[PDB]
Amino acid sequence: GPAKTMEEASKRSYQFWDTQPVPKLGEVVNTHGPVEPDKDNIRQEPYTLPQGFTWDALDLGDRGVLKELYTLLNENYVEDDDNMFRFDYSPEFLLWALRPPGWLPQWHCGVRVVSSRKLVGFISAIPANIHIYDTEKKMVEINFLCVHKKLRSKRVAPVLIREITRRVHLEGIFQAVYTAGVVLPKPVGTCRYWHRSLNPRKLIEVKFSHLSRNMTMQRTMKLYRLPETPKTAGLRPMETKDIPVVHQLLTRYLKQFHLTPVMSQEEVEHWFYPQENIIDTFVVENANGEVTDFLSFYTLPSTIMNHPTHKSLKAAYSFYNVHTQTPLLDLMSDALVLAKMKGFDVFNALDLMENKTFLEKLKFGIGDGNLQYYLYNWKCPSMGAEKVGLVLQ
Amino acid sequence: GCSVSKKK
Ligand SMILES: CC(C)(COP(=O)(O)OP(=O)(O)OC[C@H]1O[C@@H](n2cnc3c(N)ncnc32)[C@H](O)[C@@H]1OP(=O)(O)O)[C@@H](O)C(=O)NCCC(=O)NCCS
Ligand SMILES: *C(=O)CCCCCCCCCCCCC
Repeated sequence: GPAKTMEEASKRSYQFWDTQPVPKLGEVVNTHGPVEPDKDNIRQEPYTLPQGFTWDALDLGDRGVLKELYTLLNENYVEDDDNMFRFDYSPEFLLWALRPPGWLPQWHCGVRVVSSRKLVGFISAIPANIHIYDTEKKMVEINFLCVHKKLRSKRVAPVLIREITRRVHLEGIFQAVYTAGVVLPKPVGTCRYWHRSLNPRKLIEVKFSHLSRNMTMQRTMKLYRLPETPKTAGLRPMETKDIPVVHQLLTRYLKQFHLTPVMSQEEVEHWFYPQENIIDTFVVENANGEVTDFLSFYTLPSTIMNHPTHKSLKAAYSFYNVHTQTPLLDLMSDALVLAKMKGFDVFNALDLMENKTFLEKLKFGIGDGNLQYYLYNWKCPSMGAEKVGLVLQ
Repeated sequence: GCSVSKKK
C-alpha cells in the first residue's frame, strides 16, 4: 500500500522504486547531479503488459478519445484520503495541461482492453526546462498516472512508469520532475495544501470543512465574507500585449527559488493567457501604463462522491503570483475576490514560494493533503517549501 | 499527479 506520512514510509519496502535511479528514503543527499549516466542505447520495444491489454497513444485532438480520457480520470483518478472527493479535470483543461509547446503524441501513453477497447490506464509526459539549484536541464513533467479501479494492484503502474521512461529516453531526456500525494523515494521538497473558504455553507454541508465546535454557521459566514470588487488600482485580465512583460516579470521573480520552470515566451502565452474555466491571469497596469504585477489561478473542480444534492466542488488553485509594486497580500486578497465573483467554492494554495506570508492572514485553513515534489535521476539536497517555485496541474 | 486535500 501507499504511505501518506514519513512515519508510514519508513516502514515500507519499495520493490519498484528500489530499482529506479532515485535516492533512498533513508539517505541524506550531499551532492548535485545525475543518479546514473545517460544511456546511449535505448530499449526499442514497448514493455509487456498483462494478457489482454495493449498500448495505445491517445490523440487528444480526437474529441471522442479526449472524452475517453476525461472519463477514465473522472472515475478513477486521485481521491482525498477519506474517499470523499475526486479530481474532475475537464476535457478542455486536459488539452491545456497535455498540449503545451513541444508536446509529443507518444508521450500521451494509454492502456486499452484488447477486446472491448476500454481505456483502463494512462500516464503522460510534457517537456519542460527545469532550474534546480545551479543547474538548468531539459526534463519532462510526468502527470496523470491513472490505473482503472478494476485493474489495480496488478503491477500496471510500474509498467506505465517504465514505458513512459523509455519513450522519454528515446527523445534524449534523462531527468524528470513530478509530484505525489504519497511519500516515495525521495522527496526534494514537501508542501502542504491550504484552503480559503469562499462558500462555507456548501463546504460544511459536503464535509469538505467542519464548523469548529465553538463557532456557529452565522459566525463562519461572516468570518469569510469578502468585498464585492478587488481593490488594486489597474487590475485587469491579461491580454496578448502583456505576454512579453508577464514573461519578464515571471523570469526575474523565479530566480529567488531553488526549483523553478524556465519558460519561453511561447510557454508563457500557453500557461497564462486566459481561457474561461481553465486559467485566469490578471495583471496590474499602473498609472504610467506599465504592468508591474500579476496573479493567476487555474480551475479544477472535484467530484463530491456519493452525495445526493451537491455533486461538484468548484475549486480555484493558486498558480504563479508575481509582485514588484503591489504587496503580495493585496494581490492575493484580490485573487480571493475574483474567485468569489467567478463562483468558486474554495480557493486553494500550497505553502511554497512566499505563500506562507499570506496564508494565515487571509484566513486560509491548513489541509489534510500533502504534495511531495520529486526529481528522477537527479541527486540534490532537499529544500524547504518556501524554496519550491514550481506549480504542476 | 496532484493530490486532493480538504480542510483539516
Ligand atoms: C496510484 C495508482 C496509479 C497505482 O496503481 P496500482 O494499481 O496501485 O499499481 P501497484 O500498486 O500494483 O504498483 C506498485 C508500485 O507502484 C508505486 N506507486 C503507487 N502509487 C504511485 C504514485 N502516485 N506515483 C508513483 N508510483 C506509485 C508504488 O509505490 C509501488 O511501487 P513500490 O513497490 O516501490 O512501493 C492507482 O492507485 C491510481 O490510479 N490511483 C488514483 C490516481 C492516482 O493516485 N495517480 C497518481 C498520483 S501521484
Ligand atoms: C502524477 O501523476 C505523477 C506520477 C509520477 C510517476 C513516476 C514518474 C517517474 C519519472 C518517469 C519519467 C523519467 C524520464 C527520464
